[PDB]
Amino acid sequence: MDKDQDLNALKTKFQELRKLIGTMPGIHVSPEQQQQQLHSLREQVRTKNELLQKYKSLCMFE
Amino acid sequence: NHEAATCLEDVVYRGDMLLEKIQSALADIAQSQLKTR
Repeated sequence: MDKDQDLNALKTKFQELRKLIGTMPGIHVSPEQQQQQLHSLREQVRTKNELLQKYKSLCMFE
Repeated sequence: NHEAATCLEDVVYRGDMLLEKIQSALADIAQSQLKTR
């Protein structure tokens, strides 16, 4: 534009929208703890799957 | 009647062993779910 109207207003509006979208997400803290919790949840799900599988193996009742 | 009582006692021992094993399995499952949570 200046190499030789309300662009700043639109830029500020877009920045406010981006900030609102970022705050709407929810993840405030860094994604390190999020990934740690995701790995813990994956380990818990694996443990639950292994338990459910072992439960259907030992079938010695009458 | 003594033979019937002996058979009932054998069945009761079998059922008590089965119930003990089921309780052990339930406690194990509970402890696993607790430690994994």
